[PDB]
Amino acid sequence: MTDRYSFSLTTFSPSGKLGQIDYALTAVKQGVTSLGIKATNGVVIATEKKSSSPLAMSETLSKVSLLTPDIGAVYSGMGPDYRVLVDKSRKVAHTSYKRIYGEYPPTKLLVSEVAKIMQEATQSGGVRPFGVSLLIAGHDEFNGFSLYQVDPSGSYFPWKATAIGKGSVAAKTFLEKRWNDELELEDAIHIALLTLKESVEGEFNGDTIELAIIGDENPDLLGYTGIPTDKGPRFRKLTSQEINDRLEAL
Amino acid sequence: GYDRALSIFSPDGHIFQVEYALEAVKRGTCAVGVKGKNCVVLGCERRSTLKLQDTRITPSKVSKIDSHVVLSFSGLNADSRILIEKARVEAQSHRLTLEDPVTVEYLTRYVAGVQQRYTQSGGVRPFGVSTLIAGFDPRDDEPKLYQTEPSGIYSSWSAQTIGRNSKTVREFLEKNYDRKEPPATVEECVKLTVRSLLEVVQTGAKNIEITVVKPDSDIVALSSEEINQYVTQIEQEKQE
Amino acid sequence: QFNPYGDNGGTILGIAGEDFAVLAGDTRNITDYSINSRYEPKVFDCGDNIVMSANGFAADGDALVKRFKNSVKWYHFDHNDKKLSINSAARNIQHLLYSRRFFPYYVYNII
Amino acid sequence: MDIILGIRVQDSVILASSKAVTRGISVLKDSDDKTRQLSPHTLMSFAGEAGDTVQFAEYIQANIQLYSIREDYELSPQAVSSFVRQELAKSIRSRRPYQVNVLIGGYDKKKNKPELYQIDYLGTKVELPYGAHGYSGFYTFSLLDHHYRPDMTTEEGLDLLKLCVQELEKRMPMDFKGVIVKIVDKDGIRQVDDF
Amino acid sequence: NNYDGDTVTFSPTGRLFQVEYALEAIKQGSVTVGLRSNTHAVLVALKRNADELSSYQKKIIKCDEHMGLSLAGLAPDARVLSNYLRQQCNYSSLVFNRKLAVERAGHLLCDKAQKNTQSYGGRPYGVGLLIIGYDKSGAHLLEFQPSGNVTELYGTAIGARSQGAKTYLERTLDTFIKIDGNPDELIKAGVEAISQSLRDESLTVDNLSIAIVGKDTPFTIYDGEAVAKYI
Amino acid sequence: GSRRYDSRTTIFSPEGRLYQVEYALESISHAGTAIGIMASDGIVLAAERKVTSTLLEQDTSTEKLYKLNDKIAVAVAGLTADAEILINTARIHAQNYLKTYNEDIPVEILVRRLSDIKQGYTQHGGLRPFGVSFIYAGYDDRYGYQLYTSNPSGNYTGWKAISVGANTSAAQTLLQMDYKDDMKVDDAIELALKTLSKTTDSSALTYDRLEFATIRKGANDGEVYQKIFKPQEIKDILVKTGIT
Amino acid sequence: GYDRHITIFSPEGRLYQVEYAFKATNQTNINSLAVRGKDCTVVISQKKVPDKLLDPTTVSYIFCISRTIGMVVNGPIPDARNAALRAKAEAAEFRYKYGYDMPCDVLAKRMANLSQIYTQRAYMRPLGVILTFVSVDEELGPSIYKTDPAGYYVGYKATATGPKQQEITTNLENHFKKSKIDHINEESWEKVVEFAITHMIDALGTEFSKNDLEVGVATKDKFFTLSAENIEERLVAIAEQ
Amino acid sequence: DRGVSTFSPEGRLFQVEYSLEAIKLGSTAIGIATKEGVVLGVEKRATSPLLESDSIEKIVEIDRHIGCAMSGLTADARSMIEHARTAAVTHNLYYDEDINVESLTQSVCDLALRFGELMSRPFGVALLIAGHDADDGYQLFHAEPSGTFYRYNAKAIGSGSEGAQAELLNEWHSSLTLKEAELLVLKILKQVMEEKLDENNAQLSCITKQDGFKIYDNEKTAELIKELKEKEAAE
Amino acid sequence: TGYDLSNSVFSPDGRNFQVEYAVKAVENGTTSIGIKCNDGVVFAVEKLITSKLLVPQKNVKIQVVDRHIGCVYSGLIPDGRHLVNRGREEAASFKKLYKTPIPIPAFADRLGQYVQAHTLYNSVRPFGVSTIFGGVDKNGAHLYMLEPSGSYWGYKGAATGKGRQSAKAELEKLVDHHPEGLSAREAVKQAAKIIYLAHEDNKEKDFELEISWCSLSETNGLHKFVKGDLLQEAIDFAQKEIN
Ligand SMILES: [Cl-]
Ligand SMILES: [Mg+2]
Ligand SMILES: [Mg+2]
Ligand SMILES: [Mg+2]
Repeated sequence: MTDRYSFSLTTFSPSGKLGQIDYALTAVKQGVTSLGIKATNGVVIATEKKSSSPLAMSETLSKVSLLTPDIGAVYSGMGPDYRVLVDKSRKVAHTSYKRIYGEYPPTKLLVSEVAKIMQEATQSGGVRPFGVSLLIAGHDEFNGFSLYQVDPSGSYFPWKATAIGKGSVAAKTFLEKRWNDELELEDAIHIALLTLKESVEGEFNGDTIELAIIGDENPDLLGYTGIPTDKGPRFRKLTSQEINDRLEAL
Repeated sequence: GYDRALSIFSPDGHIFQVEYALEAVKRGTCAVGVKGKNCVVLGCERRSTLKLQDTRITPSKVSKIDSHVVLSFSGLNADSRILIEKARVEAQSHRLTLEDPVTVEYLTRYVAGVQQRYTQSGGVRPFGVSTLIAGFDPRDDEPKLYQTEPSGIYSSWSAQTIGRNSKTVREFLEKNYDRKEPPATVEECVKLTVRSLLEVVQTGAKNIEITVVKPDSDIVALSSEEINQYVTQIEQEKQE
Repeated sequence: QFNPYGDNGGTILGIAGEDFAVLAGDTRNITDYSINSRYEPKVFDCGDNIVMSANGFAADGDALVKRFKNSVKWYHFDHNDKKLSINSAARNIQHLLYSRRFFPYYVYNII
Repeated sequence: MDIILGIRVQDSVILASSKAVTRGISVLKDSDDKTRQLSPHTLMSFAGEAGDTVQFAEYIQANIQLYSIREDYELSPQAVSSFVRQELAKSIRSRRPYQVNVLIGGYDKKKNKPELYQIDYLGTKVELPYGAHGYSGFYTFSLLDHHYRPDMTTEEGLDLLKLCVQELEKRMPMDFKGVIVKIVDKDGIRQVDDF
Repeated sequence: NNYDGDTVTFSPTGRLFQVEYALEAIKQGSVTVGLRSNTHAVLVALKRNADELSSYQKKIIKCDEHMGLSLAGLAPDARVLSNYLRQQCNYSSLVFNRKLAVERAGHLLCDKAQKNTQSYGGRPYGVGLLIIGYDKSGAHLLEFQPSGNVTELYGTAIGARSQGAKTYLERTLDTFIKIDGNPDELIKAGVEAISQSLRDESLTVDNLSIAIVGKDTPFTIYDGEAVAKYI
Repeated sequence: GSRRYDSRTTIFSPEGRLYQVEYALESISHAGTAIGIMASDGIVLAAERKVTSTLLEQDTSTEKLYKLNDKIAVAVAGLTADAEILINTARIHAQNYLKTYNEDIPVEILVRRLSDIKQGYTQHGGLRPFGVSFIYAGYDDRYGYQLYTSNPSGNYTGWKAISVGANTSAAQTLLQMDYKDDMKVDDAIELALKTLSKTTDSSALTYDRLEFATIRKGANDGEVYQKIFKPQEIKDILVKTGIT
Repeated sequence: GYDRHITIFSPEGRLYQVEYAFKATNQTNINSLAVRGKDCTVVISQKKVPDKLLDPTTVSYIFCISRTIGMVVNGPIPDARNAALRAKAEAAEFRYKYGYDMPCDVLAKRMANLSQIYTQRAYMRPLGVILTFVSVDEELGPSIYKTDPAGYYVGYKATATGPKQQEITTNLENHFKKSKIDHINEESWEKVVEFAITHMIDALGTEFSKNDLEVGVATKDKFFTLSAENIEERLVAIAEQ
Repeated sequence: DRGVSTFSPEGRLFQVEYSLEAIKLGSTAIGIATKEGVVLGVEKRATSPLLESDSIEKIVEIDRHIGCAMSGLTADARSMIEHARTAAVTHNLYYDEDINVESLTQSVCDLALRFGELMSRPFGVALLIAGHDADDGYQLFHAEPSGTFYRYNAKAIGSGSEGAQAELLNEWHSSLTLKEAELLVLKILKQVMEEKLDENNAQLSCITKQDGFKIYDNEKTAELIKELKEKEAAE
Repeated sequence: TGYDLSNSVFSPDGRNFQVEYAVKAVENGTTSIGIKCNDGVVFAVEKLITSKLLVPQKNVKIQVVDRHIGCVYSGLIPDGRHLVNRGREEAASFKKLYKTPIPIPAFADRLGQYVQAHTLYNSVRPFGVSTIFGGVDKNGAHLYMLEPSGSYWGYKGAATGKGRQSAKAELEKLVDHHPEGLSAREAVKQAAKIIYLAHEDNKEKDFELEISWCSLSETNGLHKFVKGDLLQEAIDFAQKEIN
């Protein structure tokens, strides 16, 4: 046995293209649309719950995932690749930061660590690149609210608002017209729901849409009282009912 | 670990990777070595395609391995640094274990052995570098000049050149260098080294580097003006 | 605490003649004040006209002799059945003993 | 080994080191030079357990000489002393630590100042005008505390050193067979052949 | 064709071509004969030279006092496998004070050769071996192929033109098996057997190599003027 | 076995070139242009962001100019992800040197170390090289202000003025024309921006499409200051030089 | 065209080796079905013993992973047993390390992550199997979670796997469209098994004897398989109404 | 591509056969064994007149009683010589004696097939190992990259090998003196060499029981060349 | 195409062609069978006499694992020996830890997983053998057959090799005509017959019969070879049936 693939599977072609990264990006293009919008007092990330079967319980499959109490993530592309990246992202937030500094990492540095993992899959031996693009929204004390995109190459860019996947080109155009620097969180959620309706074919409701926010601290979700400085997580996943309420005022 | 055999024999009995490494040397800038009666001179070409260069900080072509030995090269620049570093480490290791500095022949044999090792080790390619190693052994006044190449063979030379258009300058040295009476002085040795490069270089401005090594760790690099005086005198005698 | 060494007693004697040599040893094996055997051979024919005896701790003595006999066997395989000279055997035995400098064979050897 | 002294004067560093090597009740040598030139303007004297001393000194020497060749540049005495300290601080938590104390005397050609560093086997570094290792300082520090000025000449430094040595020769029970003295200044390193 | 690049690849008909090519190296090798009775076992080998100035390549190797073999094919591979046998025979003696059974020696060679036919990177052994020996169950003769197959036989031959000697032994089966307590006559039958594989060249003094083992006979090799008796 | 699928990233062509290094350089030629100019009293680093969007958060963005330590910075041309792997290694190396010798690392030593790492990927390991070319801008007390470049081959050279990435041929000609030895930082700033403005593939050169930085002794007395320009500060220097 | 031999991307952003592993899933030509009751989870699978020389008791694609978790496999038996052994080892290790029984959905995720690795790492091939994990979880209640060669997994109200999965899937879809609930409203597991068999008969259009079926049942604190005689009793009750 | 340890359909290792082609391109080396000693001679073949020919080291000492000449990719021989010297020297440590020439040759040949995917390829050099021991007397061996070694009374390797071997076929007899062998090597070298044979482009050496292994001076060889010319002109 | 050049590669069918090519090597080998009886199992194998020079009864093909399991195989003989060596390691470690001798179903999976592992990587070749094995444990008699893919099932009767179709047909008759069961001594006789009947597919060269058995009553649940009079009795019965 032994892993005898100690050589790179991603290499430069004569034209300077890294084929496997381009092909990974093509897989992301086929994936279901997801988006992120940054407000003055929060960030929103959203996507469609494309259910493979009506017998399948789509609540058990979570496309939007908590990485830290103040950082969340959503994706477009290959679901299984996303799931393992979330597992690694959660762990690296502890091993390379929290166990050293006694606090959770800022958004940009966690993104940097995830980006590193994805870059290594682009150069290391006997592996293919991850077939996903991530949108990571988060908050931290000194940088405030932020939204980052991470691609299969490992490259990451900060965004005011963006979209990835199936209908990203149209969705990014839609966001350019609506976005401004004075948006409140509720306005951003409203714009997110409008933008997402254009890329969805079938049912459009709280059960087929997955949406989370990074906003105010939630002391009700902390699980304990007695420490004033601990005020609770800023990440919150909106319920099916909470989404439907905002679809009536749509 | 990556174990792939890159350097292998072909049906006609050739190791193409080693031969292709020689082509990389052929592409490299010209380097020349001439030994006189009481000195050795190392000449090197600098291609003038690169101007706006900072000549203070740009890696010099001739490298000191120890206080009494120098190494110049032709071929891949990055590859040469690895050989030079290894050579420098070995030179100190020799002083540390045997309480004597390396002989020029020993240092050459080490560098050549490293090059050979990279022609039959798994997962590695040969060095795209040929070197000229020159100096004087400790407590000795006999000049030493050796050459190495990617295959790992090495030998001693009265005078030798490597790199691009080395065929031409070797032709010049073969008819101009006399073994029975070599360059008796430093001037004569430097003059012959500059003359040989002027067959190939193009302009005699900042394209020629000269490094003189004398006995007892007396090594010095000539400046632009000092070399320019040789270039002037050569061409003025040529106009006749 | 476990003591890996022991003393099996015994005494050996080697005398060299002009064209011959003898290696003698008693056949008694003991621990403390008890007798283990009244006849336990201690001197061995190792091949190539060499006789050997490792006296002291019998377990180490048996191991050394066993290893030297093996060294003679492999000397024949590796060097075209060449006869192992007594001086070459002595040098080989030095290397067997010093291979355990830091956990010695507790024996005094004579060939 | 036994006694190593160091004193930084106006324009140089003076290092005095004993000549004796002893194995039990016998003096094996009475002309031992307990020092290595690390670079043309940096000298290191040393004392500790047999073997460790020379092995460490020559190991440091080789590393500094390697740096000099690679960069075609002499490291500052401060940079050298820091490198040495790190090697000793690394050594103290190793399987078998180097049992060596050192003095590093150097002339910084950039700042045009002499510098003396005292480093013990634990990796304890201190910059000083004068210093000693072992039982040496116990006898000499009172004289140095009294007589030392920072504007002293090299000749005045040597005279103060002779006084320190005279006190050692009187009150120390061990015969260390005199000292080899070396001066480190702008022009390099030289040995005082008569002391 | 497309399935002979390495040992790890079956062909569409279930063949291992690298093993078959290793088998081919044996057929190119010089002839060697093996045969036994109930009391003794004999090896006879035709040694090959490079030219008239050269020596004749040795074919027979001793493994223990009671066991040894003859080779046909790549000689260095025989040196590796014979060294392995020497160690195994020796492990049996040192640990168990027991002479290694010839049948068990065959099983060990089979298993060693097999590992080289199923793994990537390595190659099969390019040599055939004829192992003779005398153990607690009497005389034995084995034939080793680098495919891994080991076979116990009354007699056999391997190498170039080995079919002639093998036919002879197949006729003589009833005669030479009965040659008990007579080493010289058993060797004669072996020398006569290997002679059926000769063309142009004949058995000379430095050409022939013989080895024997038996009841009260340690494994010994005969070369030079020692085999002139049998020419 | 696995041999079948091995591209063999570390081999010579018949002509004596390294395939993957050459193809990596081809990749870098499509990257945004980065320019470095060295003056007597400082160094300028200018670089062009690639076809940006209006929704990109520029003030928190960094794709070209990175800080290695207080004295040394780099401009990137190529795969950003690859560059960050190397940048973090260089940052660690600078700190190792500072811990060992208690002095800031000389620029060339840091450059050599990174270049040696790049070289290793071309000679062994069977891995693809880093598709990155750096411009190093730095200062130390030995050589003063220094500009270097390194490329995927692991070869590095020193420069008075240099460009990497797209349109380097055109950019190097323009720099070679207008550069002089007695030049100052304020003049070098103007040269860098003018060169980008003429070589750019975009219709017009604006603040949102640029990253800019200077290393000046223009700090209070004998010391060096790094200035990574903010979006508003890039907008001001574009008006000052008369481009917008 | 070596992008079809190992798990790297094709120009279309596809992994052909993963897609071909999905096709190996149907090589056995067996259909499985899983449904949830109130207190239980039932899984049924077709049993085909073509050779008379086979010992029919040893022919099985249902596995008892732990006391609480059961697993049915759709695909070749070597890969099926490979997955079964690993899941058993993982379930046991989990209990040792974390002090409580491994949940069905957590095991499914773990096995799905292992499958994901085979789609990314070149030297490892995907297993040509679809794994359906069933239990009565102590927190989530009756549970069905299914894993595939792509590394995808999800929970189910009910599910079906095999060549004729679509016919079974639609049959189940139509039932839950009527009842408007996420399970079979039935007290005893015996009647939930009867429901499962009845709806497979209707969907496939074939009658079953006792030796044609294989049944696994998950209750609180134990998972077990039914014997041929237990299935016969089940078939008799179906025929009598 | 294909495995490094692959067998051809004929039952030969591709890489070993290809390394033999590299040895055919190498400079000529000849060995002749007699009862008075073994002579070793080589063609130096300098690529240029500026190359100091005395630095060309194709004849090498392994021990006092064993010498060695090489032909082919001579850089590959350095690690083989190093191993041989270590083996000879180590055996003296373990057994307080000289090592047999055959045993030394066997040790060198054990390295040969240690290649795969150990070193990445076979050696591209052949060796003529000459020496003397008490058991088998004066000996000459030819060590190939196949791991095979043949003993020879006389042997030529390199570019002019088959032509030289045919000449050695006729000239060698069991009663050859050392002086006769010296001239015979010079005669055959002069026949197969491209350039004209002299003391600077050819080198002689020998191994005797008394004096051990000795490389001949250029002055000593020059006299033997002059002695050769006169005896050929004598008839 | 090219899907059949490397092991562990799925074809567009979802097949591993390298494993299917390994089966061809099995089909090329000699015939071997297994018969499950009332309180045990019987194994038999066809040994082709390539030459008169082969020593009779010496080249033993059937192998024992532990003391209660018998193994026989058809195809590449060395591959079978490798598999049995592993089986012996597996049986030893089981007994070391758990004290009791390894049960047959447990043992069957140990081989199954090992063989299956050689279909997961291109760095290894699949096994070129189908292995028939079994014995007696605490739960009674068990017979198994294991293919190159790692696939195995329990059997009433099993057969593999060049004469497998002929053998299978004969085994099917015994299952039909003996629903209540077959005795151990009967199974030995029937085993001899079936190998003789299966020899029509290898009728060029003559052969040697080799039989073994494990039985609770006849061998105390231990694996033993059928020797001497009992072997000759089975040969006579077999020779009588073909004529
Ligand atoms: Cl996991
Ligand atoms: Mg990636
Ligand atoms: Mg201190
Ligand atoms: Mg894979």
